[PDB]
Amino acid sequence: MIQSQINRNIRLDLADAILLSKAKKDLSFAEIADGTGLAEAFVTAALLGQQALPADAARLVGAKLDLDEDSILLLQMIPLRGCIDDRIPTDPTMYRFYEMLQVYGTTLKALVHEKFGDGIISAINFKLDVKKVADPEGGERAVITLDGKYLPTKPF
Amino acid sequence: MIQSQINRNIRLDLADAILLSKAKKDLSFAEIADGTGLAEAFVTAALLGQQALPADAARLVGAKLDLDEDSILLLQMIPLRGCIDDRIPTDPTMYRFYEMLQVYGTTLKALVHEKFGDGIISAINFKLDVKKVADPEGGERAVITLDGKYLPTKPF
Amino acid sequence: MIQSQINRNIRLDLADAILLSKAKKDLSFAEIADGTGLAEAFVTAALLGQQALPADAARLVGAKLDLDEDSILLLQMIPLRGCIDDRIPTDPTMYRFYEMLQVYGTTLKALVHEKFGDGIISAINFKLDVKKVADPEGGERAVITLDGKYLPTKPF
Amino acid sequence: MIQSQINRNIRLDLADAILLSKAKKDLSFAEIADGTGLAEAFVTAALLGQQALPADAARLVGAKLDLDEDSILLLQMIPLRGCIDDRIPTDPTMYRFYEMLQVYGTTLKALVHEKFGDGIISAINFKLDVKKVADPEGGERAVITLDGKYLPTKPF
Amino acid sequence: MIQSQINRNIRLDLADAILLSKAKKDLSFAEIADGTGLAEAFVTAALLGQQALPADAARLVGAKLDLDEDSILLLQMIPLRGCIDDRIPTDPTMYRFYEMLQVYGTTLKALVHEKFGDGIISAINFKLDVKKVADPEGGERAVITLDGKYLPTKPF
Amino acid sequence: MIQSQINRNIRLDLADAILLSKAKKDLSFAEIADGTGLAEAFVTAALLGQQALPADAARLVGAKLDLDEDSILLLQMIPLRGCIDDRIPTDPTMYRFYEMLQVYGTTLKALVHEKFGDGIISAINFKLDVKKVADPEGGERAVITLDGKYLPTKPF
Amino acid sequence: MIQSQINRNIRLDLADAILLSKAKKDLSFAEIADGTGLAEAFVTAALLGQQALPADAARLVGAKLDLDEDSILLLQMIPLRGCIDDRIPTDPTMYRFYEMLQVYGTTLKALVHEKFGDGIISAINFKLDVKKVADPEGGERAVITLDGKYLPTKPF
Amino acid sequence: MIQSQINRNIRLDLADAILLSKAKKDLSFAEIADGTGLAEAFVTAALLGQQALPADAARLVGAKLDLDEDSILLLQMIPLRGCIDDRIPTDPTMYRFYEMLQVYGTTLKALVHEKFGDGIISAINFKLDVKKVADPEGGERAVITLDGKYLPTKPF
Amino acid sequence: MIQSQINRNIRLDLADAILLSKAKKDLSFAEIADGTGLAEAFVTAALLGQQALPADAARLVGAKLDLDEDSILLLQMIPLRGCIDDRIPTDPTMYRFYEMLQVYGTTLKALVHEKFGDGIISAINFKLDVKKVADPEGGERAVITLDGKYLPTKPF
Amino acid sequence: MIQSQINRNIRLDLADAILLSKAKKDLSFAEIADGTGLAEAFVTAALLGQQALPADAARLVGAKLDLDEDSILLLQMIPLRGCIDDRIPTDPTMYRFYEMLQVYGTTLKALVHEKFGDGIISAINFKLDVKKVADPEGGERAVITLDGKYLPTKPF
Repeated sequence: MIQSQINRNIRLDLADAILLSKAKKDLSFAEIADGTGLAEAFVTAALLGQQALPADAARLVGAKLDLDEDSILLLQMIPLRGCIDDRIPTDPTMYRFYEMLQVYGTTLKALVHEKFGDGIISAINFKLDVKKVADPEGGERAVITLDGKYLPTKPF
Repeated sequence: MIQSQINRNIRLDLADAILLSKAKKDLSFAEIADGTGLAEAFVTAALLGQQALPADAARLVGAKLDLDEDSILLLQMIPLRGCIDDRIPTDPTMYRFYEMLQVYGTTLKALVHEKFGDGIISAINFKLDVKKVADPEGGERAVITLDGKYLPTKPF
Repeated sequence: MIQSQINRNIRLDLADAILLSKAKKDLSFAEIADGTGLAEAFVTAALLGQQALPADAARLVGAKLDLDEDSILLLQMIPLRGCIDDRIPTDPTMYRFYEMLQVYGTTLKALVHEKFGDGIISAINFKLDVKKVADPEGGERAVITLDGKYLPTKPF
Repeated sequence: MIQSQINRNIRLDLADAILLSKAKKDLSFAEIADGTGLAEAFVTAALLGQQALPADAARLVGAKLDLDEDSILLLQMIPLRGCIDDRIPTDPTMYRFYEMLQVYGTTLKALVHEKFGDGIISAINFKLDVKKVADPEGGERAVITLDGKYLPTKPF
Repeated sequence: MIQSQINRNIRLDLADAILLSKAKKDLSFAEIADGTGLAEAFVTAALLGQQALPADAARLVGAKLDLDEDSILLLQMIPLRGCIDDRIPTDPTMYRFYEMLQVYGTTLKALVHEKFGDGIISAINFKLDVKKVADPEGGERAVITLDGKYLPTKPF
Repeated sequence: MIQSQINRNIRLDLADAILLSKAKKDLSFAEIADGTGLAEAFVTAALLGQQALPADAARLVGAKLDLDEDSILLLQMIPLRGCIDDRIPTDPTMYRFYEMLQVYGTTLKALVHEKFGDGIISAINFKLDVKKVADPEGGERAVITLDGKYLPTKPF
Repeated sequence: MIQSQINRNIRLDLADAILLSKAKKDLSFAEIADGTGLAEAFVTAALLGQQALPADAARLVGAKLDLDEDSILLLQMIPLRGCIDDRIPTDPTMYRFYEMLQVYGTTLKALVHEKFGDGIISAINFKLDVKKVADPEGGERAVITLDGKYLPTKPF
Repeated sequence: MIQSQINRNIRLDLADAILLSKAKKDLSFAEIADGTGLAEAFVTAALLGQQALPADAARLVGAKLDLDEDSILLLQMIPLRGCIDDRIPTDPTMYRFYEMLQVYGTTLKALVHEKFGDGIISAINFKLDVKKVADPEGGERAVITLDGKYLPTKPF
Repeated sequence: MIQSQINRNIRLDLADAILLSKAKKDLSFAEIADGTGLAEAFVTAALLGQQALPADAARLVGAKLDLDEDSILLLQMIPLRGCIDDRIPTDPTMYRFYEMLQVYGTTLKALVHEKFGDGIISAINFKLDVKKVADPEGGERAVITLDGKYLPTKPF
Repeated sequence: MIQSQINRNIRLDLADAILLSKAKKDLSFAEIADGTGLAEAFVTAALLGQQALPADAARLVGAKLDLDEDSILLLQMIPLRGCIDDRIPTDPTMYRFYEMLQVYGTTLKALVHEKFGDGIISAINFKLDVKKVADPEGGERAVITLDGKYLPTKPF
């Protein structure tokens, strides 16, 4: 895939159409990703404009959601990524993950440098997963796993 | 503990002094937290101004770092939280975690509502930890676990 | 119960259409919410794009307002919340509530930590109501009640 | 009082000194306000730079906190109000009150105009209080009451 | 009037249409307001989306401007106020009034507190007028009178 | 006067010192200005860093406030004007004047062009004053007069 | 002319249409302005939404550009001025003029106060022009002349 | 000269000290620049932190202003340029030059492309001059000349 | 070419259409530029709204992408340049180039002044190239060459 | 190295002191880096607070610049990176590199995806250098080479 986007609004408009079709058909993201061979977080992100689907997966989810051919092609385009409207989310569900950075951002930096050295934990060589578990004191919890390659910053 | 701060600069200035002392003694955050019964991420966050230490822990880490009595008291105050200088990090290590929100923020929202319902994953009823693991293709990875309670949004 | 939105403009455009229909029909928010079993602040918030209506309530208000089927479905979707155009309200009525935060925000923090401890008052496990009362000096007052669960912040 | 301030940093620096003295003396805001005849929310706000104390209350809390005469005078000055560092709070405790505005701001506007008419609920002819109540399902809740006069916008 | 708007663009789009019709008919704001019983500044502000007209005045000016019935209804709705595109005006005529705040804003505060006390001068219980007068040195001057109620801030 | 400033903090720090001296001496702005031959709004603005005092007036107010020689010189310097900390006021008293621009800014533009023509009302060839008047319905009002030269915009 | 605009988008949309017509007809700004009796900088600014044309000139340029009747009228309205999309230009050609302000803005202030006194150089009693001259060292230079009246700031 | 700065506050603090010395000595910028062989706008800009002086000129203005050795050296360093506190000036005198860009920025672009072609007018190969002249209508005007090299943009 | 744009959205909308046609036709940017005699970076920038194509190249790429006559004309107009949506990129691929400025921006300034003197490296007299090279440790690297003329800042 | 910083001002204050000593000693960055075995861009960046020096190079440059022991230790700490004061540079020399991104950022994205695929060019596994060459048309040019590892974005 050598084709890429420069205006996020094209794929975000498509995302809105996908969400409408998905709601009318009573489909879940887990159902849509099933059979693609790809993780639900990756497929969902592609539907929402933040990843590119391989052609086979694009045709499959296109069949499930009754998408037209321009849409199936758009899902294969490399996106102009960035899902937040204006830098800081307003939505409470999204905001909690930003607050996590406001409270723990320097702790994550400190502990990364302590355990790995100078450098970064990759957001590119990167997997994420959302797992629902029981809360042992009542209710439910989400265990969200961020799994990224350590890339060292070395002198030259 | 009923005492709280309203100006983050007081505790962040203390954090800079702590970091200098820690560098001069060749201490790690794992060693500073050792013997507190508290997770390294929680003790580190407190040192960096983002949590309150119980009195027993504030005296333990305060002895290790050779802190004066006013500083050991400050560490026990409830902070004015927010570690990012101006909303979006400039530091590459910190920025990568913001970038995962730009790429996956709407996917996190979508999968939380799918698995749990309307509501949020808490940043308060919340734990995190950082683990180093080997990458089978060579090198190292960080597995960062965000573990938060689901709190529902219900009609009233 | 698992479908959600990522672009607030869809539900906010629907809100504008609802307000036009509401004005044409000379309806109040109290009357629209009547018979839903739900509080007027919750139903109003849903009409304005900030909550999800259960199906029976969506169908009832949809009948009152002569909404089409796509609109009745939209009202049941979990919203991308955030009603303020650009972070700070321009509208005087809305701005006074922001001004209360500018004057009393640190006092609210200080008194919450004094009476409850470290942690937050929830905006999720949360009820709001607006009541009109007599001003004992002449005129009228609004008594606005913010009723939120205390969630503690404890070491881990 | 005809004297007023134009730079919030003077009173906010004083607030930081007050908070340290209060912490060293193991004092609550409730007992600092005790004996003033003034509500805890009002006295607390004055300490934090957001209200002016009358001279008798300023002398009383100044004695409790071992404040010098310049500081006791400063507490009587009419402040340059605004407690939020940079428009949107970073602190989770403070942020939840901003989030209430992002979710319910337009509902508050709508219900105010429905019950009272065109105009505003005053942030000046205004008082607030924080009460702790038991949650029947377990835990505690804060009932925060915002009590403001309705001021109409009338044609002229 | 109990109906209100939440999206300023509806009434501001109407204002643009009003302005085009007004220019085609070679009408002034003084003549549009003539016969309404209302001050030109109030009627003008309503046309520009910043006030609500009573039903009688709405039908009068709507006849003068050939507005459709939806538009005459819209002029009666309580607006989402805020006429500045993005917080600070770009237009020189409007900017000069902002500049008077940058130069005299703290003087206005100081003199209000000196003559009246703690509190505010209202923007709600408030009237505005613009008068043209001859300058004795040649040319003309605008005398703009801001007439607002004093609302005191007192302890509670 | 040919000397001018480029960093507003110098004169604003002096204003803070002036305000403390003024409070300790129980002085009003009206009595500080008495004997200068200059309007209270102009002298007050100069003390607050927004105008330059003529030498005789600078020496008179410097004697009343017991200012040092460098301070009396600074008051004569042409300032780097701009009294608002960060573009929009946080203080309620100051904010109300910004709110009058948000509500009436386009009405002021429209009526200026109607009565005078294209161009501006000057903030430079400009006088302002604040008058206290009784409200016939009870209480007090501020009548604030903005008196500016019309400067026309003509083709070239 | 007593008619004015409040939303720059109306005239800026017209400017885009004018520029398309101008491109299709292979016209220059110099020849559009020829026959108007007005300077090319003034007519060009009017086409671009930043000045109002007299009726005769609006009819003339409207004939050259094949403009409809509403467009010819809009060109005669007093604009809502402000040509920069979002405060600071992105375009390199426009940005250089902003950079001259970042480098020389305080020098312009200093030299204006030195030569003239307290006050401003007008942007209203103002004209500019652009001239091409040969660079003796090779190539070409632009000599851009800004010509504004000095307006003094005097005590009152 | 190969030494350069990265933090504008160092040279801007020096500028404030220069301004104080200049005021105490009753010197003008034209007087200070006399004998340097350099234009008053260039020398003034250097004093204000926006240009670097050659060694001989730095020593000369240092004598005139009684500057210490570190200050004379600082004036020779290549600056971190940018004189505006926060992107848009608040000061009326400097704001007018920004307004000149808001009104004429797109006209300057259009006329530069018409007279020269694609490319820019330089802010680097660039001279600035401020001239006081008589206003034939009465009073005084500033003729400010911006003289920049045209640099073309051509395909490669 | 003397025609220029002032609204970037027109050429950016054209870019979106070009990218769709390119994707449907399975074309690369290298293929589109082949035969123009122009560098792939220059032609690609023109397609994306950031350069102007000569007429011959516009017709050639227009035939390849099946563009209408209005589009082929638009590609020849001088653009309103600026490809970033809102100042800082959200897309990871473009963000990395912004991060190189956050890490090395002051080093680039320092080394430019050391090697060349006071002045700039041009973004106008400027060439850009992207090359793929093998990494001898495995994988691939991009070597991106920025080639700009040094323009000196000299006294005048 | 496991010690890291959280407040950039510490290392940036050290950078200012380094620059003063460097200027007093008439040192260049090339000769400060001589004998460290490290590229001049890397050593310069460390001095300016954006990289960490190994112990040997820290002692070696610290001797050349006559740094105390706390400073030599600081240079070895992992920095809080980010050299731009407020997101967009004001300085012309650094602004040009930002402008390169405003003109070519989307072209860099497009060509990276075409030559490499989905993913990024690393700013971490990354080196840069600045070379001075002759301009064959006359003058001098900078050739700035950005050399970064391609990191692919792959489905998971």
